[PDB]
Amino acid sequence: MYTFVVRDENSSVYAEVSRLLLATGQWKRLRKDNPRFNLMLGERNRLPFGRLGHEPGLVQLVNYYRGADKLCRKASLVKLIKTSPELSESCTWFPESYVIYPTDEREVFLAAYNRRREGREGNVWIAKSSGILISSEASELLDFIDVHVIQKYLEKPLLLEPGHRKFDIRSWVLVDHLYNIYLYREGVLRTSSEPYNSANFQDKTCHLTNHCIQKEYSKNYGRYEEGNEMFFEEFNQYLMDALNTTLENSILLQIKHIIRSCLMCIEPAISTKHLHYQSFQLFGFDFMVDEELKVWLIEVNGAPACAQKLYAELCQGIVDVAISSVFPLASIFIKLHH
Amino acid sequence: MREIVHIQAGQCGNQIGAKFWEVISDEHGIDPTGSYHGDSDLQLERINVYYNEATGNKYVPRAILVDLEPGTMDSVRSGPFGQIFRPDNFVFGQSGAGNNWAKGHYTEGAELVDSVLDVVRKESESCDCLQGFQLTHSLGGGTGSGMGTLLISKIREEYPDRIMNTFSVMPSPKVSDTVVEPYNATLSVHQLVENTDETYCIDNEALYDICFRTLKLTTPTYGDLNHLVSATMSGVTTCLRFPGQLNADLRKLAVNMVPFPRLHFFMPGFAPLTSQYRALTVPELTQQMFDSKNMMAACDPRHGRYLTVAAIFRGRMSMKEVDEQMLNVQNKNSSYFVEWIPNNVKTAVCDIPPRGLKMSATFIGNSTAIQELFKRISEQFTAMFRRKAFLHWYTGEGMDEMEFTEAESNMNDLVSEYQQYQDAT
Amino acid sequence: MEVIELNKCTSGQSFEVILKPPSDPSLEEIQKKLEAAEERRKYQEAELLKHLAE
Amino acid sequence: MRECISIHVGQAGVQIGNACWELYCLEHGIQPDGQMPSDKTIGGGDDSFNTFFSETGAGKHVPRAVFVDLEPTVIDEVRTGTYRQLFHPEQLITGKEDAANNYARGHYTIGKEIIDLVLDRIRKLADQCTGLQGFLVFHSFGGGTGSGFTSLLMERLSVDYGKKSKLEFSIYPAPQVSTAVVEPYNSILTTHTTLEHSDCAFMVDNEAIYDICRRNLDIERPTYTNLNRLISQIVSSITASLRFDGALNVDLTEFQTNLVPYPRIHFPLATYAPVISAEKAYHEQLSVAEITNACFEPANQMVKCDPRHGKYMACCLLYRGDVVPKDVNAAIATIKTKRSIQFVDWCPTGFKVGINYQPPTVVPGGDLAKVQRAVCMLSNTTAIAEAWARLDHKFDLMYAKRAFVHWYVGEGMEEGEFSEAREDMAALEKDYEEVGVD
Ligand SMILES: Nc1nc2c(ncn2[C@@H]2O[C@H](COP(=O)(O)OP(=O)(O)OP(=O)(O)O)[C@@H](O)[C@H]2O)c(=O)[nH]1
Ligand SMILES: Nc1ncnc2c1ncn2[C@@H]1O[C@H](COP(=O)(O)OP(=O)(O)CP(=O)(O)O)[C@@H](O)[C@H]1O
Ligand SMILES: Nc1nc2c(ncn2[C@@H]2O[C@H](COP(=O)(O)OP(=O)(O)O)[C@@H](O)[C@H]2O)c(=O)[nH]1
Ligand SMILES: [Ca+2]
Ligand SMILES: [Ca+2]
Ligand SMILES: [Ca+2]
Ligand SMILES: [Mg+2]
Ligand SMILES: [Mg+2]
Ligand SMILES: [Mg+2]
Repeated sequence: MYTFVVRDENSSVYAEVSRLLLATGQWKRLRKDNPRFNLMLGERNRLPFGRLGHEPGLVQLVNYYRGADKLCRKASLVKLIKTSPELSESCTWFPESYVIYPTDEREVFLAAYNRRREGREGNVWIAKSSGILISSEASELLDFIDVHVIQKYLEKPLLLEPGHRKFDIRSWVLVDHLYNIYLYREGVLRTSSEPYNSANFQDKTCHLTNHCIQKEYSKNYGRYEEGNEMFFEEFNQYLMDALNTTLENSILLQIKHIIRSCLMCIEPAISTKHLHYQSFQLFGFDFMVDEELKVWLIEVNGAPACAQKLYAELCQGIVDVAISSVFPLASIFIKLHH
Repeated sequence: MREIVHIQAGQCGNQIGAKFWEVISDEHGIDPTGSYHGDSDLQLERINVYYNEATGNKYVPRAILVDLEPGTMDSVRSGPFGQIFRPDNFVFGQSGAGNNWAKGHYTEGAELVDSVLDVVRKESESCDCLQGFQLTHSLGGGTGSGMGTLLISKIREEYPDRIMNTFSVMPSPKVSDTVVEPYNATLSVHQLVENTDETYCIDNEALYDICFRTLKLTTPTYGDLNHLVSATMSGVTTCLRFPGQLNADLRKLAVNMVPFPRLHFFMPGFAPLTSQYRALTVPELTQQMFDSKNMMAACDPRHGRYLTVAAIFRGRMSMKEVDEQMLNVQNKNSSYFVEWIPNNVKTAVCDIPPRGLKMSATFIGNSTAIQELFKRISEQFTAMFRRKAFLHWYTGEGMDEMEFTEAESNMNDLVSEYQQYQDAT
Repeated sequence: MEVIELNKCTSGQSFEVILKPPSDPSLEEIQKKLEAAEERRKYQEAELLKHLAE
Repeated sequence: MRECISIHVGQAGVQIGNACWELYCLEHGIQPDGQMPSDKTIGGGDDSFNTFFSETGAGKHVPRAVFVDLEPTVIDEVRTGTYRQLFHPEQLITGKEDAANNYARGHYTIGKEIIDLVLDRIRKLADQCTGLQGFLVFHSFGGGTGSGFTSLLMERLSVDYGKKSKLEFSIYPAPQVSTAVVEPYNSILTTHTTLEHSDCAFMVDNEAIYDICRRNLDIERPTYTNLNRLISQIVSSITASLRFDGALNVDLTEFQTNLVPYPRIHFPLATYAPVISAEKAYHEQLSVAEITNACFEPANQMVKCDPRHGKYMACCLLYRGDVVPKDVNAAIATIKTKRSIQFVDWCPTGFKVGINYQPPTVVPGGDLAKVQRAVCMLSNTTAIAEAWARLDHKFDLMYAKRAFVHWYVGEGMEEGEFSEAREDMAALEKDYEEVGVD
């Protein structure tokens, strides 16, 4: 019988995975500090990778890729895209971003800022970190930071109708021990229930699509869709009736392309192919879509939460693809080949 | 040349000690006359640990036979290997101990202990480098229990830097001679807690159940019980008598098995136990070796936790399969092994199996469940002591009731100590 | 890659490849600690013999 | 020419040392009786091989080695072994009873009584040396002698030979072959006491050697003989520069200069390749790029860890066989464009390379197959701290309950030395994290 441990009690995703493993009758949960385990549902911070794979007669698997923080951090993601030749400074699907400390890129950020101001182009930027400020004057942004990143705020976002409202697309991607990239077929659009107003960026209810900000500061929460969450079936139908296109052609192709580029970039540095232990990990990609139907990458979450309607299917998929593949018992994913 | 001095005291001690020398003598190719007639140099590579080499290439067991009655020792001298023992190593009295700890420890025994120490001294003076001592005895009688623990105290005083190891047979109402056995056993246990480094707890209650339940012996005898003890004693001493890497001597065994000085009471186990020509696979040896029905202490291991475990596999078998099966037992029941002692299960393999078996396995566990043995004795002790029943046999030899109260308290402490580590996280 | 300090002989050769530039206790004190531990052993044994004498 | 004295302590050090000197004689053409036909200078000379071998008037080449063990059975195998004629009785030192896997017993109790004898026997070898470089100390971490007596010997060596360098070949404890539960205690106790006395230490984790033997040699249950023959190959690759003509790592001082910028961080990671089974008639000979690329595979390291999640402070490549500098640089270029190799900012990103044209020598009838070329990478990477983390964790688990502590106090050691040694390992882990983490 396979054994496993739980070291992140706050993980809603793997709390279901653990519940499923127990229900199989072929998995046994041990104390969180017992080393004779086959699988570790590790903690978010300071997971002791150095102590894995040193148990004789135990194939050990962990649900996190050591080093994947480079991709799942605001400043780290920016540095990775600029310095990595595979992604290049000429990356077209990632907004222009800079890392500013309260090395540093203060002078470089203001350089491109002055260029836009002269050319009369939309010179709005957003500052954030791992509390956000959206301003059109650079002076306010730097004064606000006093580790943060400043990237071009997409001023022409694709707005859903009715509502004239903003949104963002969350994609769940599972990478197994063999580094197969599995994209969950089910996504979620976290929509803003307020009409987009490009006049005053201080009212962030219509500019931030976060599921929490919409349920706390938005007066139209849940008006158009249950919980400001639109799934692909409805969103695809809209794209057909409104823009005469499909979700696959107009957006999904660029999303799969971006997921491959990011994960294949760090594969040499995090792959556990010839390692004494194996890793998998569930990622949360967040994309923006502009009025031209171009997809932009916003960030990548290393410990994402699933949608309520999708926990069952996705969590069951994690067991089949990531766990049972290494520990067999007695498709909902799109395999991104590479 | 790391010599061990063997001592057997009392009826039980001498009857089991004799069988022990009969068993290991056969394994090392020694005949009842001390002449070696083996076919493998492994039989002689470590023969000096237990045998002296005399004139004519004779091998003399380094054994000392002690008793306050000559009866049982006369049987030894007439037994199968009776002629192999050094005649001068027979030290005995005539009065006996009457199953009375006070007589063996304070009166009858005190008069004979000095002559025993003289023989022990003669053996030690010829040891190139004495490891320590090995005592066989019961705790329910008078000589092995009372005088045995007296000898241990005086051996420690004269050899304080040597290891003391004992095979101690615990009494049980199922296989009982007198009602005072709980008294004698409770008094001895405290002596063992202080003055031994390693004690194999052999529970006559377990030996009886195994003979009746498993071996299908409807009317088990002491000889039947002693068959299990011989096989177990041969197994637990394999790592001392043959070349090996793990627990090769008494001190290294203590370092691996005793995390705390007072918790040095082990549960021995043996496999197979057949009621007989079928081959026993390595998975079968491992499962049976860890099964409570194969334990010699009548304690349910699943009622406590393993502090340390020593396993010994004998015979020609796949060492890779031994490692896989041992790792399977731990990994499939890791909740019974304390987590604060990493890798507390050590395994050894000896190519020479015991007589009449293609392969076997001996289990040596330091489990906190051993407290059930001491609780059992503690309850029987108190049932009588609360009414001072049968105390006159002991006060008549100079003992006071306070010494019983202190022995009672000491064993309850020992039980409490096992309990705190059974809960420790 | 810059190869520097190349040395060759009959049995082999060595060199360096640069890919990128950069960006006690005394004898007495020991004897004391050894004797200190030995003394602690003598004290523990004396206590044992005292206990056994009782 | 400057002499080097090898000291072997405990079972692991003795049996490994026995396997090393067997390989040296094969490499240098020295026969079991000590004779060396290719040596034309009879009874003397200051050749490179003389750093490890002295010469008698009769033409015998005697290893500059000392074997110490508190139990005689292991050294007795050297007295009656194949190369028994190489050594003389004064070189072999044995006791009556061992340290019983107890650091305190080996350091304080038994060490105090035999230390003067060992130093005296070492003094005899030093008297033969016109310019002694230092010492190479082979020992285990988990054994009572290898841990306890080695730390005492190292302390005294710093007193009697202050200007001499000292290098260690240490065996990290692995439960798959370990023989004691308290080996984490002994490992940390001896590392603490020895840290300030070792200039450079090469740790070999038995787990790594064990798996390499099972994986690459097809050994179902590797023995110490299997493990020691592979370890002697690694040790030989590391000491070849001292025994053969060359310009890299030609003296013990150069090891610290090339591999240890910070003194406390003096545990280089060793990676060896290729390890080919001799049970297969033919095997595709690996190229310079293939064996060099294997130096960055954790499966070939002497200590399982992930250098990708660390930083390099220095990196040496020791080739043996058909290898020319052109192929090395070409392979290094490819590996850079494919491997995660990060150096600390205050260090140049580079590789010191050494090539010996004589291909590796294998014990006739052993398990390792002859190969046309092999390499041993010595890289000082912070990733090796994972071994310290594993060891310190097991220490913490047992010491929290004071498990087995009474065995050490009973030998005269104070319980405070435990926490004193643990706090030192805590500082060591912190230094590694500061050097190779952001
Ligand atoms: N690689 C290798 N490891 C060994 C060898 N012998 C022992 N070991 C390891 O060393 C550790 C035990 O230390 P030993 O060297 O055997 O003990 P010791 O140094 O003789 O000290 P004592 O306790 O006095 O016997 C265990 O982890 C063993 O796995 C060997 O020949 N080769
Ligand atoms: N460059 C940009 N242009 C336009 N809108 C942006 C933007 N960056 C962020 N946003 C908006 O801000 C919201 C939150 O941003 P971000 O994802 O960086 O913070 P966060 O980490 O707290 C949410 P999550 O962890 O789910 O991704 C996004 O949903 C998006 O609608
Ligand atoms: N296993 C076993 N137990 C015995 C034997 N003889 C006696 N006993 C047990 O030992 C206790 C009696 O001790 P005994 O040796 O006769 O007393 P002593 O001669 O004065 O030391 C009782 O609990 C018996 O059950 C024997 O041959 N084998
Ligand atoms: Ca009398
Ligand atoms: Ca010469
Ligand atoms: Ca120094
Ligand atoms: Mg986030
Ligand atoms: Mg009787
Ligand atoms: Mg030893």
